[PDB]
Amino acid sequence: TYKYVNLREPSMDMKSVTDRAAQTLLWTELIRGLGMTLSYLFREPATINYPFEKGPLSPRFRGEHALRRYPSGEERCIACKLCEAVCPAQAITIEAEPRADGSRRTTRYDIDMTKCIYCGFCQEACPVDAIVEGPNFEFSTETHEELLYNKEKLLNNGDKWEAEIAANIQADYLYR
Amino acid sequence: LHHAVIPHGKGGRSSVSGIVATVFGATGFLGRYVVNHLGRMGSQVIVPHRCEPYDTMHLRPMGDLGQIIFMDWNGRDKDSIRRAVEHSSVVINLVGREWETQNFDFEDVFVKIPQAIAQVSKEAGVEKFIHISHLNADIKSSSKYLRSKAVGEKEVRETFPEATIIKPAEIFGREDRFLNYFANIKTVKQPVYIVDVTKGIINAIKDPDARGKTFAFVGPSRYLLFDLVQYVFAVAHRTTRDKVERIHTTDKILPHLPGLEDLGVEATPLELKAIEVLRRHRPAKTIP
Amino acid sequence: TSVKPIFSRDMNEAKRRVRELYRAWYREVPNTVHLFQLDISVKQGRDKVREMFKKNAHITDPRVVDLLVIKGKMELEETIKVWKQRTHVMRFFHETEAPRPKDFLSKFYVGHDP
Amino acid sequence: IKDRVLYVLKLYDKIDPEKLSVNSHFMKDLGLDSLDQVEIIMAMEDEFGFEIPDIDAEKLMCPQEIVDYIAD
Amino acid sequence: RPTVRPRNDVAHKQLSAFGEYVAEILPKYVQQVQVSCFNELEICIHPDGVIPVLTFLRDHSNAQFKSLADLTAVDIPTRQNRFEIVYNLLSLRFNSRIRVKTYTDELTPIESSVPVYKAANWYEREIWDMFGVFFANHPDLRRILTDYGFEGHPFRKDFPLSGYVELRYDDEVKRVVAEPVELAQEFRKFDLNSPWEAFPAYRQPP
Amino acid sequence: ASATRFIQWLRNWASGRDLQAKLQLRYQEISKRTQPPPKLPVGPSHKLSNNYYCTRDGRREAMPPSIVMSSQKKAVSPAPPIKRWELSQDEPYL
Amino acid sequence: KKTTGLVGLAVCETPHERLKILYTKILDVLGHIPKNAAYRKYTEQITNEKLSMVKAEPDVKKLEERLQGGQIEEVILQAENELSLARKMIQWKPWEPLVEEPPASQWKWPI
Amino acid sequence: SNLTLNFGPQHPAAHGVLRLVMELSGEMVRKCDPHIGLLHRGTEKLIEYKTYLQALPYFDRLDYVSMMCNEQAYSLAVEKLLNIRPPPRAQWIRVLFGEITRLLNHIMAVTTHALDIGAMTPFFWMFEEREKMFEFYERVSGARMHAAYVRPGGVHQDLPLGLMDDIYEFSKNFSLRIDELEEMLTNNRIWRNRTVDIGIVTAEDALNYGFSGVMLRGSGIQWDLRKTQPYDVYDQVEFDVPIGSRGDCYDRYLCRVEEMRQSIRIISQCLNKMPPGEIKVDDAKVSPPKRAEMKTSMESLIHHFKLYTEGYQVPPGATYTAIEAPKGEFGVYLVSDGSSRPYRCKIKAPGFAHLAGLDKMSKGHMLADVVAIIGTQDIVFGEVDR
Amino acid sequence: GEYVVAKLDDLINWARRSSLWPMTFGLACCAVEMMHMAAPRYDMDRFGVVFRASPRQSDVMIVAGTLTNKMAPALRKVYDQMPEPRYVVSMGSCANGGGYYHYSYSVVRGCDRIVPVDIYVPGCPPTAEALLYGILQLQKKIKREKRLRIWYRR
Ligand SMILES: NC(=O)C1=CN([C@@H]2O[C@H](COP(=O)(O)OP(=O)(O)OC[C@H]3O[C@@H](n4cnc5c(N)ncnc54)[C@H](OP(=O)(O)O)[C@@H]3O)[C@@H](O)[C@H]2O)C=CC1
Ligand code: SF4
Ligand code: SF4
Ligand code: SF4
Repeated sequence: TYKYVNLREPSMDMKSVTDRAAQTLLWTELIRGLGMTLSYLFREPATINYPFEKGPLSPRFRGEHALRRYPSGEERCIACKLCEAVCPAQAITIEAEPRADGSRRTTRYDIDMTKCIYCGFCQEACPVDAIVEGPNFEFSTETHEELLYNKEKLLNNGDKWEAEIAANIQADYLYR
Repeated sequence: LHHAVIPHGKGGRSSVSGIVATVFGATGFLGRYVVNHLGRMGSQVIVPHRCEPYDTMHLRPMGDLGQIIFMDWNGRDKDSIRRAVEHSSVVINLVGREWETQNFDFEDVFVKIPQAIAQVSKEAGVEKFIHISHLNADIKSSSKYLRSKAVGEKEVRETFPEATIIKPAEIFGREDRFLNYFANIKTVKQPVYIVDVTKGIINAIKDPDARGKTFAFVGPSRYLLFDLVQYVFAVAHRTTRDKVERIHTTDKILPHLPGLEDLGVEATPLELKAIEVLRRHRPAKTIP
Repeated sequence: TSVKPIFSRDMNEAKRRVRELYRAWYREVPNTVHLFQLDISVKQGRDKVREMFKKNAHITDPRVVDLLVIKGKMELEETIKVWKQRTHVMRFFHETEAPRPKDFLSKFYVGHDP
Repeated sequence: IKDRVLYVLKLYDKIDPEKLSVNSHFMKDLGLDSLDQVEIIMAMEDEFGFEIPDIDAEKLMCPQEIVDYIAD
Repeated sequence: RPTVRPRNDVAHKQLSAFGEYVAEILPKYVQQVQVSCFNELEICIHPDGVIPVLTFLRDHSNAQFKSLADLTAVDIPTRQNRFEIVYNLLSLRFNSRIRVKTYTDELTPIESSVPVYKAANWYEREIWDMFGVFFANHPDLRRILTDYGFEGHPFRKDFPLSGYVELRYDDEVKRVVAEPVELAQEFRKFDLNSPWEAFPAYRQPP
Repeated sequence: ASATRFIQWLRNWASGRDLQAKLQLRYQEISKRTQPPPKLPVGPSHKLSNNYYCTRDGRREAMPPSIVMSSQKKAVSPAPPIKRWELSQDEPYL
Repeated sequence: KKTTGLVGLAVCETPHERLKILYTKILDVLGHIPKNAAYRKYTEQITNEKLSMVKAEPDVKKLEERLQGGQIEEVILQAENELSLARKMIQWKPWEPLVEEPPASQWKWPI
Repeated sequence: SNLTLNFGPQHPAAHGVLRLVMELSGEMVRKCDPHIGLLHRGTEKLIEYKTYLQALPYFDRLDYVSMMCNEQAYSLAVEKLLNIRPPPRAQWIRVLFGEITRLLNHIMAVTTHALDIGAMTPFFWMFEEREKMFEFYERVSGARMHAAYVRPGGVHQDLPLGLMDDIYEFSKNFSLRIDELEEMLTNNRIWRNRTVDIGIVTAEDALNYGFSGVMLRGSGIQWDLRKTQPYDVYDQVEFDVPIGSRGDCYDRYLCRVEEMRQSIRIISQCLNKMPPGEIKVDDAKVSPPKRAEMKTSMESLIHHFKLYTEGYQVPPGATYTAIEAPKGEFGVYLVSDGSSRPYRCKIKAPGFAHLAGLDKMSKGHMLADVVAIIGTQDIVFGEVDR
Repeated sequence: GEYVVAKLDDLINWARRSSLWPMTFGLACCAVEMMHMAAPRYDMDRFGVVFRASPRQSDVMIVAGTLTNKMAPALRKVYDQMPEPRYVVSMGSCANGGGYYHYSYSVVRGCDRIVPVDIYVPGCPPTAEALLYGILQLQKKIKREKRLRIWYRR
């Protein structure tokens, strides 16, 4: 099924011809356009007062990465490298060895935040909710080097944001 | 060699040259070429600067991520000097000024500051020290600049006996105060190209023979000053009392000192690079 | 050993195109130095043209020669029409590349590469 | 002609006046290469202000042959 | 069956019949005709047949493939003719798609199909740029995607992913320069293939 | 929402519409930002019997292409001619 | 008809006459092709089928429905295309045997 | 005289950068030679080093105004090679967000076309609507643009509770926003002077030059892949295909505005016909299992482990799959060699053939018209250069 | 003396961070989020960041998208023609360091190989709000400048 967007015959009766001459000489359709912009002048603007007001986001939002812990304080990550395998940008670098207590834990966990595409595949792949993308999006820096996160930075991000991260996961985990 | 400073790679931006250099005076004419050459081969460069960080931005792209480190420093604060050189294997002093100021005179920049850098570098265990003096340094010069260059040249050798002192003639290049100086306005000059001076400095770092030596970096040809100024005006298609005195000092001939040739550098003729410098402002017979 | 030709049916026909392309490049160099305000001389530019031609002097396949001329003409068109910029022209000279060691001892000192 | 031709050929850097004979072969005697020959002919097209097609230029292997060609 | 893609035997039969039709009319050029299990018809032809076959498919009243959807190449280094040229055509009259494939190597040119489809102009420039296949009688053949002066043909299987050179700005020469590529982090090659066969239906004879 | 009645009339007259009925700014008609938890359904393969994977294995039902002709009567078209489209009855002409 | 609806495709005043001439020319051109060539057998069959409809139906709307090739001016355009192809086929001679076999593994996928 | 157009306008513009080398005689344009590749990023080569899942985000970044539509095209191609079928609810979600994406694209196409011609104000009004649609993207995927939401097998997650109500509230008011846009442009004599009889292309030429989408329908060709070669559940929704009569910029503008109205009409049916059920194919050798299953069942954990490391293997074969993307026919020629990584992935960008026709369409026009013709083609150089 | 230089620095710093005219290099998808920062919800004009700015009238360059090798010389040229003071904001992973295309043969691995960068805005793309946070961060960087303080002590 189709329709014509511009297949109309203008009437050639005198009344219709004089309607078009009036539009040509008196700029009626231009005046109409001025009416529309005038009405907007008197509308409330859509602008918000950033940084005092913020754009709305959802629990699923993919922001700055963080490494999480169990309630006891033990790290969740057990160096399985599923996140490193799936990462589409090869942004993750991991090394691991047996910890002094025998645990399977990483000795390196780097995310090059300038390689990362913020896709969230790592947190999908993680089997123990260890690597997540947090809600923070205001972490721009003055140097490139500050965006090459190592494990200490990511663990500090986890300890910094866990209060929000845990609530957001509580809100969305039944959709996963 | 500490394992972290063993050279690796192919000599490129991401390579490791094994050089950890603190470059005082890096934000100037000579410093931007020295830092660039160090960064080209993956050296760690410490850049202590007195100026606003905005004025150091041209140095940022010269090294791979993390290879250029900036620090604040004060000429008269030795603790700031120590922090900058503490981890370096070579210290390069390019500090200088072609005029005097209310806060810093020629004795400050060419004697007190170089001596302080050399002393703290020795106390910090720095292995190599590169100091830029001047070909026409002399304690009998009509120029206070060249007088101070001589006194500071002596104090650096006393403080850091293994220092490599380099004595260039007036340097010409895109950002010089030589060819640009003439294009903006008896004596014999032997000007030397900026890239040749830079290459010689880089080679003095890699060359164990250069330790304890004094070099004289001069161009290939000697020009009567009048012929040089006429040549500049032709190519261009066209100050202080001290600066005039320096410009009219004839370039000393010191055949006993080693030169660029001893460091493997081929002096660039002025005629080859004159257009490069002076193109934005739009052949002199030599003295055999 | 029966193949579809590109342009030239034998080496003699192919060498005619090579000489015609060399003529065009040879005459273009002075204009290129002026248009791009290059710091190199015309002799340096013409020496570069000769070096690039010489490196392929050992070819004996007329089809390979045709492709080399096809590519050489494309490169010339980029230069004449000023689709290239100054950086593209100067990429033939590798000015910022430090000379790489040639003899066995020099290579041995600097790394493991042959 | 002949004076003009030799003037260019003497002015050619790779050629020395000593071995430059009017009958010398650009290849065997003067040691030039095929691209040197093309360079020489381009100088002739400049001295006399006319074009020499590659089919003609590929036989002018001595200065005298150039003299003869220019005359025709 | 909810998870399995349903078959369409009617279209498989129609495309098979039209495949024989084309083979009967162009025996000089057609080497193979196949219909995939998801109902796509491919005509494999000798490279000499590009213009006759494409012209026939465009202009024949039972074909009318007036629209060239896509023209691309595939590099298979193990083949004597490593390059496979693929034409994806569309017929609005018969609401159908056909695929025409031929082959070439590094030194053998292919006839330009610009006379049949004006759409082919840039597609062939891209194939020349990315694979180095030369198209004879092309009005304006030159690179289209790569940088000026770029050497090599990046979509060839033997061209490295990161190339051979990389750019940066150099203050000394005051311009962007090109230098041999060095990576702070080498791309990490992964061996993913399971050592166990997945699809018996495609097993090749020993 | 908080425009004075006079301003509402002015911008309604100037635009020629009843803007107040379709404001571009969202107020309380939108969904709450805290929702009750979901309870999502499971697919048709969630069964305890009569669910052998070999009966629902789409990947293994794919076959190599049928070879119609290899170099190893009525004419036909690739499909029946497409049927002429019908004019919209919802609104044929804009 | 005021317009065909397709930009650049002019209306034809005499479509029945135009098609009769074009289909007759196509049959004439096909006569120079070998009798056994599949192109001639098939093209003649469909051309004769359409030529008969043109003769049977004097109503353009009812003829358009019978042919199923869009507007009548689209049928005329397609007839001109077929005639152009028929002339080219005579020089290509695609009814000849396969020019050359591909290398042994040319069309083998996967490798 | 020879002239080069600037890379981009002096206000924010998101189409990419173009080097247009033109030959002029007086006011008239005699030759147009677009020089592209300024956003060539070797996407097609990079995909060969990725698993099928890892390559999916690359399609968000092709026509990066039509993200989920590009995802749909790639997903359909892999589903065809896999011989599997996404569940009905996922198909409805894909059509729903496909049409929301069409609205996103047509706002950008129409309003930046106007903005470059000098009509700045509509861009601001309609980008507030785009901002609200970005919120729908973010609520289903967590990203405003590059959602990576539509995947082979279905979609990544089910709609959150309350989302469909919000999509209804948005859709309820959108036609009024279109009307305000038409008030500014449709009857404006300056707008008509800039677009009417500009860049005319005949139906015959449009086909031979490889055009698609509105570039065909503006010339009267009755073609739309959603109608003729339907995919997902497009055969289950009612809508009209707008058709032009003059084949010029003005008719193509009218076609895009009317397509936005039809997209609202389709969205309305999607909101009412959304079925229940799972949102990705219930085959754990293709689609990963639910997280609760992965943490409880041995089989689920293995399949989760393997799908996120090796990825699923795709049977060997080649497909050309195309959709009616907002900019035209968007297709992928995808070659599988039997492994978990594609052997070759050629991307057919509708803007590639459209831009190749710029020289043809600009003949006999003035310099200022070249801007209008580029706008009417709706060119994004992510898909042109790839 | 020091008091007068301190306040003059405050005045000129205030003027410059209050009148930031950006040149946007809309290279790829990041430019779309840049347009949304100009759109009504965020209205960067309300901070004094004008919508339309000519490269020769610009104070900040925003690199919004992937930088290819083919494009790198042209970007450097525009930067070189910018009158000072000039700042560069790198927006998004591609501009920051190559991003998804880091290992491509045709892509510059970060625009900071071509120009000095003042602010790096992370994300793929960064949200319009994240970009606005970066611009506000550049403003506070300008606020900390002490140009006259340094000059006085020379
Ligand atoms: N250029 C020539 O022709 C010759 C130069 N030389 C020597 O080379 C060296 C550098 O040459 P050039 O680079 O041209 O000199 P510049 O003036 O170009 O650079 C001077 C450097 O010294 C720093 N500096 C100056 N005064 C002070 C100070 N009081 N406290 C701290 N740092 C200071 C400057 O930092 P800021 O930017 O903060 O001022 C700048 O980095 C000097 O020692 C000079 O004497 C020798 C012979 C010839
Ligand atoms: S968000 Fe995506 S690109 Fe970034 S680290 Fe995780 S998997 Fe890699
Ligand atoms: S973060 Fe998760 S997926 Fe990555 S290595 Fe640790 S446990 Fe494995
Ligand atoms: S960083 Fe992401 S959004 Fe920005 S240009 Fe690159 S791929 Fe596009």
